[PDB]
Amino acid sequence: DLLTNVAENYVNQDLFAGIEWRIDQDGKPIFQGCAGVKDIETRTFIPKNAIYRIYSMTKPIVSFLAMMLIERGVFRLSSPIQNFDPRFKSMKVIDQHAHIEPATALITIEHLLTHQAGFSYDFSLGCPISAHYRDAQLIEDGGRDLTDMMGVLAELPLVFHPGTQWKYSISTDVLAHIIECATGERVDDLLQRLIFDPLDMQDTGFSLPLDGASRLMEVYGMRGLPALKPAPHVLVPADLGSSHPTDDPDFRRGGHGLYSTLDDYMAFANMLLSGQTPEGETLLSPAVLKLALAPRVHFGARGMRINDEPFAGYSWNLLGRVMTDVGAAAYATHLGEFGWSGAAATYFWVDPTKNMTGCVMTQFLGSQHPIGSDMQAAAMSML
Amino acid sequence: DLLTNVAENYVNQDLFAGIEWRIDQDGKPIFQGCAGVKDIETRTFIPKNAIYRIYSMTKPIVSFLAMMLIERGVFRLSSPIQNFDPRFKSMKVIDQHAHIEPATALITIEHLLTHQAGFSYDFSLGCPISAHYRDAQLIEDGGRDLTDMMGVLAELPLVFHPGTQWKYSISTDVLAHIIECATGERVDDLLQRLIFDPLDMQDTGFSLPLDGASRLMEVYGMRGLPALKPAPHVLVPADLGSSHPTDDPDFRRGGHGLYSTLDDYMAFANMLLSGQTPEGETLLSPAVLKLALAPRVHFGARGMRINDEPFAGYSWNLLGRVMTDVGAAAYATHLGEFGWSGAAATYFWVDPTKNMTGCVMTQFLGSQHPIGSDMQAAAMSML
Amino acid sequence: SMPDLLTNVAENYVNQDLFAGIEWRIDQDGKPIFQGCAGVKDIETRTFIPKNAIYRIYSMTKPIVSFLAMMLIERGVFRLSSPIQNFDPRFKSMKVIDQHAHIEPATALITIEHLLTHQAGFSYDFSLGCPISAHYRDAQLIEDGGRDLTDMMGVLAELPLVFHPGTQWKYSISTDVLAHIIECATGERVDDLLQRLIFDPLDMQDTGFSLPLDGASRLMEVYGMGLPALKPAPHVLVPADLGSSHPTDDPDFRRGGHGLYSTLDDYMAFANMLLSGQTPEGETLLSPAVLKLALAPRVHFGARGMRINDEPFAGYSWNLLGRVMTDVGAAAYATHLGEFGWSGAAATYFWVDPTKNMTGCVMTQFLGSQHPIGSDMQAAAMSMLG
Repeated sequence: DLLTNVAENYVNQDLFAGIEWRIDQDGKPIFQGCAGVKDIETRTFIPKNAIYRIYSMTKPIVSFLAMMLIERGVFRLSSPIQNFDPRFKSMKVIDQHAHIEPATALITIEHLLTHQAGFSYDFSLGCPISAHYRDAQLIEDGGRDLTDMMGVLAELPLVFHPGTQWKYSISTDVLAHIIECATGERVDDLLQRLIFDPLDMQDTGFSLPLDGASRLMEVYGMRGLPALKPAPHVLVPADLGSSHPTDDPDFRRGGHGLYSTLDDYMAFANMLLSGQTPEGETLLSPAVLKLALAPRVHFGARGMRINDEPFAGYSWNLLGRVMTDVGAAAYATHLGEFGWSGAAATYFWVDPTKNMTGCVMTQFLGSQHPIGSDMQAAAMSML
Repeated sequence: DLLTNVAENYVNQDLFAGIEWRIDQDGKPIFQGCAGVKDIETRTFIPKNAIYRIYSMTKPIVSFLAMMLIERGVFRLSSPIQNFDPRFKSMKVIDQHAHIEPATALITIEHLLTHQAGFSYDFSLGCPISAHYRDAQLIEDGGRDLTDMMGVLAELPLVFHPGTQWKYSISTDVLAHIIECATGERVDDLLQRLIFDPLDMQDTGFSLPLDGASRLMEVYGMRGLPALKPAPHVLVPADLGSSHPTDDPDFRRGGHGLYSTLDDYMAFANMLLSGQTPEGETLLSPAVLKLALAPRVHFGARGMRINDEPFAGYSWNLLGRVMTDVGAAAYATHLGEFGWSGAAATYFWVDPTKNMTGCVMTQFLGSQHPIGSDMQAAAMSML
Repeated sequence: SMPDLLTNVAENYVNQDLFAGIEWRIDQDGKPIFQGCAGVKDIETRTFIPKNAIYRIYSMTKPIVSFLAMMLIERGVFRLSSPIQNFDPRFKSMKVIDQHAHIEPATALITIEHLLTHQAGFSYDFSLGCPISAHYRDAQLIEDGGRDLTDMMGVLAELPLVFHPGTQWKYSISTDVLAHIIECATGERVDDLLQRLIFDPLDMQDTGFSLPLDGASRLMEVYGMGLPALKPAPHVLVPADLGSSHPTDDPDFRRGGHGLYSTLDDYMAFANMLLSGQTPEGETLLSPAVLKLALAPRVHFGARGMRINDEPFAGYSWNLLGRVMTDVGAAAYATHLGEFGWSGAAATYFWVDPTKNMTGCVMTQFLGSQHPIGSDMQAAAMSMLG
């Protein structure tokens, strides 16, 4: 049981407080377990249906919603976002030499899904614009309505011309906002109706369930001025400020902010093998699922990198990473394996060749240890 | 019987003293033979279970051990080696113009396995650093403990920045050393427990078996100042100095130094078809075996070259060569054929499309004749 | 009203225990304007610097042998375009080696011009990281000073070059090859040719490959610390061991790139001559046209600039005799456009500055110096001369 050995070693080395995992094949669990505790302060065991802040594992969910709306004719990949919110007309582009000029291409829905729109992120080290994101408190000010956040973002320059480069970004939040503009509905309501309810994901949302406080896992880690070197990997509770409220009824985002559980996320992951619920209700057609999963952004010498961290052998599709060269991969995988991960070290994968899904839930910000990939590798090796 | 014709012609032309070969399919011998003698001085026949110095056929064995340790979570491909031995912190890089500068990337386990770490080799002709390797007697001083050898090597510059180029190298010795650092065990003990014993390779090791002296094949050839032109290919016994002891209990390396037999090496080769022992015990999972065999280093105009000798149509994986273009190949093969070879002209291959393995054992240093490839070609043509 | 910065530099170097003894002279219009000495002959006994003190000038031999070659060109013995294989067939069918162990036939013939410009593809025994210098060291090309020049050349000729002739620049043993080819072309010895054509006309009575008869007591001690070092040895005044590279009394010892003994006074006679091509009495050693041909910038450098063992010569190009300043805005120390000259491994240095009708030479003996005394003294003189 390599999975247990990895998780237990991580717990025993005081690197993670508590870890849960499940690996399914053909929609049924084949490996599963937990190690550690909910919180090191009281050493409470990991609760039944423990709740995690999934951070950027919000992105494949919101991206999937966008694909559903494309299928239903709300907009299309080539739709210019300015057609839905004119605040995104007349974008400018800044460079590392202080040069600003008008954007020479319009931002599209596809650009948002592929992180080729030119947006950045508040915590991006060395970025020509991230200081201005931090000044604006785009991520920090969680209490600010999504619609208002976007108005502030829209006034800032991009860091390249849309379509011309790749940089992991706040574009998924822009996407959630554009979905609201296009549909006349709220993104949280849309997610509930179109994805969560059909998949019985009753613990997933931007606010805690009413009985959720005792189920919320503690979050650790020291990781907004971007650090020049990682903070020591030590288990001290993280201060989230006002970035991530537990009970704000209007809090909603595209790139982060969801609470979920291992069981709920596995329901989502398993659905991505087919585009159907376990009962056989279609959420997304096979054709649009193929469109969403096909490698869409390919990388040069440096490969795919986020804050200079590598994703070896991965390309980008409309939902997240996709393995396109096993001979370049840094850990066990198969061609076509796809998925994503979150800032607090949550990780999942879908491996179509093996009809396999996997998810690892933990809560550590700024991890110096790739727990998610270590667990995927362990699971792959146990097949 | 093309194999016999090739081997007998080589013996009859006074080019090799003695040659043994075996080709298996589905784990059973289909072609096998021997030609010549153990030694030309006494013309003793090749003994039962004759012992050979396999030189760099040590590398796929130690590389396979590394893959096993990766699977078991000891380290990962992306692990910086300086985390295990800080003597490898702050590496420098030298060029052919006498310029030295700090390395701009850390050496990883993957770099060691792929010969992309920037190390060189003592006998490398024209190398900006090989003179310093020879001065340090890195290969020559076999009596020096691996751990101490590494301390001397660590103080020398690399010949390129890690990850940026390929050069066949002493990196497999570094890998054996880093395995020792990571596990707290000796590499020879690890090989014995994890590979040799499960595969019944009882004649393989860094020292001769107690009854091994009469079974050791004589080594010939004139081939440490790198020669500008090959020495004549003549059968004179080779002087190994103190590079390759027969009975030193602490002698252990990663890139050379093993004694083995035809039968033992075929057990290893056959195992590489599946990752299992003949009984069905898993040594390495199918997933990590795939990761290890996938083409990982691709070559430009000159193709893969070692001391300017070509390996036409071959790419490099984590264990050795792998055939990636039959239309570029210089001798009969199939896509995916893989394996390696040693300095005394030992050679093996594994051909997954044909469930085929082959090994040629002989002892000649500095051969002007590609006996290994000639025998592979003969075997391929006999299918 | 400028103070004597030259004496200050030299005295500071001696007082800091960095150099044992230093002499210098700066001339303008062929007459001394600044001169001095600091320190001693040897720190062991603190014997004073003798009058007419003798120095091993190492590669300050190169401009002298190069000048001889230009005289022989003027006189019709050979030309810049002459293939050297026409004079010594051992240099036919050269090969080229690279850093990837690849060897192939040379695709261009080595010419006299290639030897003078270090574009022939030769290297040097002490070249760090060089694809061939290990073979030079194995062959003891520089170390075996007792081997006749002609015989050393036979050994060198069998080794590969490190680039195709004419295609790159690398400072090299090519000046030794030049001295050898001079002997082949003339049927005379290079030491005899230097004596008759240069030394005697310029009254350089103390310059040659062996010590003068009264030379032993006048020889300055050499200080400083095989396998090229990966970092400089500490700069410390310990006497240097020269092995058998630089004999004092071998009658057949002669080279092109090193090996001469000389004095400050003799070297200044040579340097002053380079302002005009004439002796002080007006004998023409080299016509103005061929002198111009010899001094014109001939090799230009890219990014990285001119480098030897990765040490920079900032703003310098190469002409047929040595360095020439081609961009004062790239220069790392005071100079004028067209300033030229060379230096030796024991930290001897000279320059000629046609814009100021100025010449300067610093003589000292330190191998492996970590302090650029020659350039410091040039900069001082430049600052003193308006």
